[PDB]
Amino acid sequence: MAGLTVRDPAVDRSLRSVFVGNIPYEATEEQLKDIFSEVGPVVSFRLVYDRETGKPKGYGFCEYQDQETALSAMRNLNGREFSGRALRVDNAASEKNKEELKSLGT
Repeated sequence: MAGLTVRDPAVDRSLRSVFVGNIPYEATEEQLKDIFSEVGPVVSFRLVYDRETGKPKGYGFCEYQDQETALSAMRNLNGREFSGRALRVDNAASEKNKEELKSLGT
């Protein structure tokens, strides 16, 4: 994530954040922020939830201070055991994840 060709703040945000899934809906943004700080300083975590019911979907995004930190964090978190579950973390730069960021106002 050098950003040599990237000239869009929107893309930068999708590089700074990573898509986290397979996590408890009970876990809050503050808790998850701390949980995923082990693999780099986290700026902020955005928890995706069902606006109809208010119940978190078990998905969100974790923004790291550096894009390279986010990249490594993705690779470090993806495959890690999370409360006896396979933790899935994807690149938020993916269009399928960018659409979710749009709904988050990111």
